[PDB]
Amino acid sequence: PGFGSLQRRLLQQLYGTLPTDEKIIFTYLQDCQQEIDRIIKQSIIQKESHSVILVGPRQSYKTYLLDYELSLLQQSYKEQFITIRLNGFIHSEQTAINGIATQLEQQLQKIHGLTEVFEKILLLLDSTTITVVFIFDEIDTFAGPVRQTLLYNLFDMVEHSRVPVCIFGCTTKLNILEYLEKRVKSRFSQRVIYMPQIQNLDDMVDAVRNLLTVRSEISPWVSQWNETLEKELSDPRSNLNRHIRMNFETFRSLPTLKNSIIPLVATSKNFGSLCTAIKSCSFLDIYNKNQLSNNLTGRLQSLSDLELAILISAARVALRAKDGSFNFNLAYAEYEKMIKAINSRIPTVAPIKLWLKKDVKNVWENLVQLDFFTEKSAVGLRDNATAAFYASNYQFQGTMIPFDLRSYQMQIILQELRRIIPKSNMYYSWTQL
Amino acid sequence: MNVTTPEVAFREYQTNCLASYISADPDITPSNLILQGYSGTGKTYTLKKYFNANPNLHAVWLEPVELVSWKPLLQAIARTVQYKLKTLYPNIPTTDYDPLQVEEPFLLVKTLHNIFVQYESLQEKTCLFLILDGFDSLQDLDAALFNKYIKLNELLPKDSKINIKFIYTMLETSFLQRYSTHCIPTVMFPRYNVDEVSTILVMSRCGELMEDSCLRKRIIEEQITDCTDDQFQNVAANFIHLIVQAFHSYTGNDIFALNDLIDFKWPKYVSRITKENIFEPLALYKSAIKLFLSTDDNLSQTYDLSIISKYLLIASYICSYLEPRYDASIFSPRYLQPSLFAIERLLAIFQAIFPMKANIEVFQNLSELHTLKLIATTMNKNIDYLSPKVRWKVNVPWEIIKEISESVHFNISDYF
Amino acid sequence: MIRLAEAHAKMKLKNVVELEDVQEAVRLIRSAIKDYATDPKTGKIDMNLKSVIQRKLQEDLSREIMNVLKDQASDSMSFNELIKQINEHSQDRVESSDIQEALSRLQQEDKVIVLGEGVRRSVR
Amino acid sequence: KALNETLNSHVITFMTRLSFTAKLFIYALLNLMKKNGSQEQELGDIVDEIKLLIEVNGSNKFVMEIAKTLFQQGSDNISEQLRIISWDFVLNQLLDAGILFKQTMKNDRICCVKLNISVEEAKRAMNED
Ligand SMILES: Nc1ncnc2c1ncn2[C@@H]1O[C@H](COP(=O)(O)OP(=O)(O)OP(=O)(O)O)[C@@H](O)[C@H]1O
Ligand SMILES: Nc1ncnc2c1ncn2[C@@H]1O[C@H](COP(=O)(O)OP(=O)(O)OP(=O)(O)O)[C@@H](O)[C@H]1O
Repeated sequence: PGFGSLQRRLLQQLYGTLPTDEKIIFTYLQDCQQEIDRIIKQSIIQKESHSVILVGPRQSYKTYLLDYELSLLQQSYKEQFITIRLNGFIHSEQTAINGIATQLEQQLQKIHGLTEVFEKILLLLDSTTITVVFIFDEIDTFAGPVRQTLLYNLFDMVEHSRVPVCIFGCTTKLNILEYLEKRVKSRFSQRVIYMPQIQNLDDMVDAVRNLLTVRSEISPWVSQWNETLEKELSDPRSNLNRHIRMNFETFRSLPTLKNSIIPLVATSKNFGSLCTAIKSCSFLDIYNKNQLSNNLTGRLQSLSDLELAILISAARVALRAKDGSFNFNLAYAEYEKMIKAINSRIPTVAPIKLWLKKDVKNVWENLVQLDFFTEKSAVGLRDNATAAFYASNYQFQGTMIPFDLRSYQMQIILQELRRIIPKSNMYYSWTQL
Repeated sequence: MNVTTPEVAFREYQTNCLASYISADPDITPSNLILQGYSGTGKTYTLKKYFNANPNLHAVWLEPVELVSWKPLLQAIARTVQYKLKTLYPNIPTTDYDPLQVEEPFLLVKTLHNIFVQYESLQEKTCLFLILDGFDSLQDLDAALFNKYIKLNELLPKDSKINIKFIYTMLETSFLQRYSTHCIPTVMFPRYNVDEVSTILVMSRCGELMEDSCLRKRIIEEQITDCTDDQFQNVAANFIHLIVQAFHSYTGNDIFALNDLIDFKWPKYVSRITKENIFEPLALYKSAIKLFLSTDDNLSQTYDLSIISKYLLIASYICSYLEPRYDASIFSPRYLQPSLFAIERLLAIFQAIFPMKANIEVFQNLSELHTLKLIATTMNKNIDYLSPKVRWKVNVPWEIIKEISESVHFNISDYF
Repeated sequence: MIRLAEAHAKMKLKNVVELEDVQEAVRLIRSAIKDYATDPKTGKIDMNLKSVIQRKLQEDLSREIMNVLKDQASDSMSFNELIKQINEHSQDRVESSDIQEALSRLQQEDKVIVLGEGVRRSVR
Repeated sequence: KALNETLNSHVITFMTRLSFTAKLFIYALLNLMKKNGSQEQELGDIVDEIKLLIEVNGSNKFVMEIAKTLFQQGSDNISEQLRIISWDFVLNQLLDAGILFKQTMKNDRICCVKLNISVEEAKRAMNED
């Protein structure tokens, strides 16, 4: 019964929504964390004006630091900062202004209980007085070839506002200083901060230690949990340590490892079960193979005999072709030819079905949907709504020409088939030309 | 916090994964969750099966399949969330917001914020599992759309007592691989094995077929005396195994096509049932053989055409598959798509092969063929035949041209 | 290959042909045709004949040498003992020069002690 | 100090701090750029060029372990994969950081990939590994 308390405590720490007094800052992040915190405190406590962009890939803990700093400062300066949040994906170049207008009023309501828009905002702040905080995710989206009036005004307000003004930007591009136009680039304070990447296995081991340890006596098994965690992080031959090393070698986004670990803690039913699972550490293999179950090999292992034979025949035509193109007629011709060959190599007796061309249509439809084939020049999923509009307006020839003559290209080359297809398969001998 | 788990067969790992990431406390659930699998994998089945065992979870169901574009998808979220909140907690005084006012995602965020502020008086923080089935099945779709719903709830104030916890279901793998860096919790559905498909069909569609009117007739007609429900179950079960083993290499491993084949062939198989056919299903197989020898998914002298039309369609095929080099020698690439040609070639070849001059009936038959779509043109809208830019091609396969040549006694087989 | 195998032993003036003759004959054919410098899918010649993969191999080899040195219940070991314990224990034997290079790098970083050719000793 | 941070670029150090798979990807792409004299390489080229680079050194013992990591993620229950583990992850991550350029095509083999950064700094980053 009491195991549930610790099991929930572990998950609550894992998701990261801890109280500011209980929250964790990883060691390798602390330098940039203090660099950000100094600017934030200068802008809020000491009424300075600044503009900063944070750099780093997605899931690099970039916004977590800002959230931690604001949650810290809300304890002592609750009445002295206003936060404005804008996201590049949701807010367009039009909807940003309305978002700012609504959020300013929303903050002011709980506080009290564009040539002139920004100036009137400043005048309202002056007449009601508080430091205005701007947070931007996906700066590159705002910094596109579309006119950058929003950031142009925001960075101009830094050294001209009668009210303290601070701007934080978030993006993953490294060429940010070329994304921003020369007009905007000039006005920006250019104190670019690059998030510290994990660069040693010691960094990741310490991050795991910080993340999974329990610092308070929530449960009587907290001492056992911390000790077991440190033991498994200590012995180099631990299964968990091996998996952590593999993660570090493969990809260095820590939240991926966090999300991988979450099911292990969540599924645990008892402390003994938790200890056995974390020692064996076998369920990460199951998770990883399920991550791989809908890959090319996973889809290929599920096909039927006739589907596999038609796939092999299509691959052979693609291989013989100069451009790799093929169609239904050639595929069925090769299927008939290989069935004839297989029958011929079986001696005739003195006194295998070639499926009808109509029945093979269902097999063709199955394979086209499972993405083993693709249309000659299929762009696939378009990038943006305007591209989707122009795509849906147009009528492609490949959708009009008959089912038997649509041109396709192959995704699994015959060599990959020979790697994957078991040799016990009857059609395996045709995986060679 | 603890959530009970239904025993969904062949989805045990995914049921455990949905026991994870889904709980009463919004501090123990993620902002986004994706379940992925191709069609006929059980995701829509399994998700509803899991939610049907834990009513306390407040789930909202929507289907982009019906909602053609993104505007209906946005509006339905607000509408259904508002209605569900009224259904769950009615006593709080609230004011309605029109779901048709949601023209932008920012307006969706605004409306959600306003609604949650109206419920702020709630004692406890609670989850709101908005569910979208087949996100990639949306017909007006683009790559940039999904990020807007990935990074949504962080614009909401975290002080709100109601927290939205999105759940998505997806079909394609090429959609997931554009969003792998986000490390979104993902639960995967692989295609079932044959041993799984057969048992799924036996468990699901057995009793429904077992008591249909068609058997309600035949049981009395054959005056079966010792029949019991177990015999019914076994006789019905044998049908699914026979159809699966007969048409597995044709359908593949899809439940839908097997169900449709069973639906079509079940009355005919029942028709062959006699007094001696039950308790020996081998005889049932040995009498309904022709059901298992053809797919019978077909919807049903195939073309009855005028002689002028027949020779025009012969000449058009000759134009479409003979290289232009040979028109000056023969008369004086089957697997490939047909090449284009001009009417000037068609008229000359037709005049050279018919056993006719330029009376209106020839052109009338040609236009009839175009209206029949036995011959295609290079346009889609505002057909302008007389414009010189239009070109012609054959839309008929060789297997029909051969029969036409036989019916008109022509020898296309010797020109290639 | 077989004719060159007999020709090598004839130079050796030995009554039989053995592994060294065969392996050298195989190598000579490999070197003559210049196989490893030829791309296996285009037949083109690589004009260049330390990669990152080699760097990883030496990193892991040095770390495994450290692990073996600190895991065994002996403060010191010989290079022949190390070869018997690791190199010849599993999989085809690899050339011992790489092990020597790794331990020399560790010694230059003062992670291992090499008091002599016949002995290798743990860290100070 | 202010002048140094204005002039110095984080690209090279970030590349040197990339994971092993990303460095291997960039190394294989540079190798194809040398062997073909081209600016862009299809994933059909790179996916098996990585296999070639693994196989050329395949006579070494730890090449077996690195192959087990790259193609079966070190587990016996996983069969051979046509992509190295996290191929998609690193492929997107290089596109996310602006290092890499990819053209839209729903075919996972004929899709073309091109470096956005300069060649010489990539060579320098590979040299420092
Ligand atoms: N309020 C929060 N509480 C707990 N964890 C959080 C919070 N906000 C973010 N995180 C953590 O942040 C990690 C991902 O990084 P983060 O959210 O800071 O990046 P981001 O802002 O999405 O990045 P980018 O804009 O560069 O794409 C996740 O592992 C998540 O747990
Ligand atoms: N484990 C199972 N046991 C029994 N029946 C199952 C099982 N899994 C799936 N099914 C069957 O699968 C059928 C198809 O529903 P399913 O959930 O598979 O659709 P789907 O893959 O979400 O479809 P779509 O992509 O068209 O929305 C259901 O009618 C259900 O009976």
